[PDB]
Amino acid sequence: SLTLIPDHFQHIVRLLNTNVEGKRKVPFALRMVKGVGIRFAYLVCKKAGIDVERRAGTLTAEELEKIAEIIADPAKFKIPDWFLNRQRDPKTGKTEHLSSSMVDTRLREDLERLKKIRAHRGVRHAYGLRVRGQHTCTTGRH
Amino acid sequence: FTYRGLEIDPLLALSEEEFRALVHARARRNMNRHVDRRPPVLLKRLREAKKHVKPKAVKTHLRDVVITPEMVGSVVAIYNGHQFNAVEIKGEMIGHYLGEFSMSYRPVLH
Amino acid sequence: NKIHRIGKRKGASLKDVSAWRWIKTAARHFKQEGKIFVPNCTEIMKSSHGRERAPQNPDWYYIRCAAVLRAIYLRPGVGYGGLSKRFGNKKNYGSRPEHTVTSSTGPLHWACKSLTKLGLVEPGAQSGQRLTRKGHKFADSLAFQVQIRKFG
Amino acid sequence: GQTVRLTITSRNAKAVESVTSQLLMRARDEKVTIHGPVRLPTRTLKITTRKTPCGNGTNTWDTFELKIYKRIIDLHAPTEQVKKITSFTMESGVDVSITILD
Amino acid sequence: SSKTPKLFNKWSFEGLETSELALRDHISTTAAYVPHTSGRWQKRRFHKARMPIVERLANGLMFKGRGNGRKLQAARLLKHTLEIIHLLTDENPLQVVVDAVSKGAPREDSTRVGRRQAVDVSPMRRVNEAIYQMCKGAREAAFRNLKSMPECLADEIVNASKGSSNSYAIKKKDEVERVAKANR
Amino acid sequence: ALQNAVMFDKETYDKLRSEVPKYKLITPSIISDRLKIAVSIAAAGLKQLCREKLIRLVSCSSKTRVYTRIVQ
Amino acid sequence: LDQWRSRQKIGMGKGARCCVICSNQKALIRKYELNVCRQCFRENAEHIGFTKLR
RNA sequence: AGUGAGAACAAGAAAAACGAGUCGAACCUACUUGAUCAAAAGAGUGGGGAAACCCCGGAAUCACAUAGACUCACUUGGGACCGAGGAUUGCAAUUAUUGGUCGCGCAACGAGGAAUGUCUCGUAGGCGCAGCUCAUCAAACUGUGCCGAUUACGUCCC
RNA sequence: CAUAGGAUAGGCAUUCGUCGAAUUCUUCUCUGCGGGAUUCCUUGU
Ligand SMILES: [Mg+2]
Ligand SMILES: [Mg+2]
Repeated sequence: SLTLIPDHFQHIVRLLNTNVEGKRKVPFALRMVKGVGIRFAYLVCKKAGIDVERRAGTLTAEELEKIAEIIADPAKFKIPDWFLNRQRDPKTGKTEHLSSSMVDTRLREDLERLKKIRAHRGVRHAYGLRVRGQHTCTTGRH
Repeated sequence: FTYRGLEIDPLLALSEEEFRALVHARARRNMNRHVDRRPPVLLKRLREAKKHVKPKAVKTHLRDVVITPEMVGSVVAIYNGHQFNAVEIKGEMIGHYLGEFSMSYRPVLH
Repeated sequence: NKIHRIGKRKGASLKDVSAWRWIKTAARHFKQEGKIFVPNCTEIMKSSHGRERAPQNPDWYYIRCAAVLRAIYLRPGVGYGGLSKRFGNKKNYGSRPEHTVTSSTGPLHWACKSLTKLGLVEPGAQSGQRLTRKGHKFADSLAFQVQIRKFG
Repeated sequence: GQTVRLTITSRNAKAVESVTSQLLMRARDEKVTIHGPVRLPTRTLKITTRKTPCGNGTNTWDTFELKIYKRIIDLHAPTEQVKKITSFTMESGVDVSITILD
Repeated sequence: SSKTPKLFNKWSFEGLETSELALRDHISTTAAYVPHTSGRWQKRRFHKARMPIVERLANGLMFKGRGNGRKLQAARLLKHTLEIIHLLTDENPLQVVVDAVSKGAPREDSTRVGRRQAVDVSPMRRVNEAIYQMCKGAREAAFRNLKSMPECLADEIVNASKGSSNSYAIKKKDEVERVAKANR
Repeated sequence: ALQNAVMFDKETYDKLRSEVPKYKLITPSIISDRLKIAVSIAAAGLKQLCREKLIRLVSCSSKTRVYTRIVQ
Repeated sequence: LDQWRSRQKIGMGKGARCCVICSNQKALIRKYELNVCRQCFRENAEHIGFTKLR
């Protein structure tokens, strides 16, 4: 951005237990953590006051600690309720938004919930089969 | 156990207008489209077997019924299409149709 | 000497200048004034469900509703739905063929609602939206500015 | 004037002109000050089915068409003078329709 | 006041001639205000030799499904190509193109007529295959490259104009002629 | 591989203001492999040299911008 | 008991519709609200008035 | 991600029923609203029996000196897979009907072996749009327009 | 005479839910029948 590189520019920064390529732009490297994506990483850069032009390795430690609590607790920052991943959360009831290690954790807890009871959508994951209304005659091929 | 942040004792209490606000969107649409529609006799004969003592297995063809907390603890024998599959309604089954618990096919083994 | 009168012609209007030069200066006029009412939803939302990510220009609600103000100057009587055909997209469905989608008339409703509060749009006699006489004054005076290159 | 519009619609191209030119040649005898017969656009109607009743063969098709011919005439006569212009035994398959404008 | 068109209001057609006197009828040097003309050059057999040579570069760019029908793009994409060719060569770029077309295709070739006999190449095909092999190869250069298409197209035209072997066409122009010389 | 830098070092920005105005036919892809910087910097580095009048803008479009040295 | 044609009483489906000539409910032409079966139409296109021009 | 210019073919509501021999409602639609705040909706109010209303039919390719982001990476390419809200069609959505929202994207795929199909000018290819199936659902087919070439104008080799 | 600002026509300046009045028109539009193309003309096979 016609500005010189800083002395502290990490090529890989680590946020939410995830390696993040600091050579990228700031939202598009902030989508590398699970649960974020492009449409939400522009809201983390907007609520943190981070310019979207800057590269992700120039984010200092006080800027990365502000990002990680926008992602862990987004409803305190008026990111709206419809924007979140886990909104009505059966067996909890509360709206959440799942971070890096938590997306894959509660995904396994949802596939175990539907397999404890013998619900058909949990029986499809036990056999490895397709879950939605796909035909799976000519296109599985795994 | 818990369903949408309520145990089985708050679940039973809850009104049918407030339970409709609790469930997911397909279940609450089924409930709004059966507000004045003379409920199925599966629900009536389900509590007539509950009073005695698992209770007796009541048989049905109904598979588009949403499981309510009033159905919890009652064995339903759901018809897949050629037999009756005996399924005890545990508390984690709230909101799911009865057809999700009796497969109408066998998993294929080659 | 690029700015001068051509012969006997003495003034400008819309369709006598560039369309982007008008919309960019009208967007520039709205935020420099400050009397615009930008809604709080324009930070969070997306211009249509056919767009796949957020408009990524922080002045996008100023560039929209200046394009819309130009789109009442041409086609008076245009409603929200006729504007949705103007700003619609070709949506990317995944492995299926792309189909045209018209834009969300929500932001087009806010865009006309902001321009009414400026006084630049009137709600029309029987049809949708009409440019007030102050808006004809605004659209042409700003368009004379962009030919004499006073973009601000 | 009352400005009655007669709508001549038909499926035959040779019967719609043999009514309209006959209907116009009646309405010159009373000096009615007509507005001339306009030819509204002919609407063709496509049903493109398969040819086969079975399923096989080369998948051949055949498009069927049906054109509707459409004429209107505006005349300023009163409502029982236009029934004098209208009353004559026409060809079969030509519909005439009396309408009063405003 | 017929101000005798340049090409993009910049590049004149006044000085064009051809080094190859074999190829003078088939390289057309008539003037245009843009490459795009939308005429029917394909009805008669040799009529596409009367099409202007700067248009025929724009037609050669419209390949591979991502380019079929994008002539207004190829006119734009050639607008920046001809300006880069002026910066590399410090010459009239249209003369650089006519010098590139004249050197771009092999004078001789080999086909089976009965063995694999060496056969002469008509002047029409030598204008076709020069345009074809320069649009090709500049297309393959820029396929996963940092370089833009108006640079890779501008590099093939320059190196073929000089007769350098760095051009894609001149590697194949010399491969075909030596195979034709051995298949005599 | 082709590992390009994503911001200027102080050494290579001094290459931008000295060697690049001496080139003929400057484009943001010519600068990207001569100076080993991404084109998003190389195009940004050349817009800076036009407003200082060190290089000339000879051809401009929305995507492709071709620059040349100024001869004076 | 008169449950007798209770599914055919409600008329929403492909079974409620029918070829008006030929009594079949497979492949009917419903364009222009014509409601003739595909095969039973080509026998009757000339009397309805359709002629194959092209 | 913006912004501009801007097509043609077309479709569109009902019965010896239920309601006020005449008229209504079923169909498509603009426009307002919802809106002191996401889409998707949900509502009012007009109009149209269709050259009369949709409609100055604001299609998408394209375009742009947009001084817009990316910069050669399995990457802001690709969007398969599936998780969680929500809303509409239906008498009924489970073996997700469909749309929309945020996730996932670490699913191959970097231009494709032997083989193989179609095509000679407004054509191929690209691009969308209607109609038809249709309560709800087009990667289909029948039509229509838009952008618009390469090559040959030959031969009996297969 | 854009923050850096190129290329490109020029008697009575121009623009139009402005939901204006008038008063003359068929250039484009629609379309029932009809013209037009025939190797017709020209100079090698
Ligand atoms: Mg119908
Ligand atoms: Mg292989």
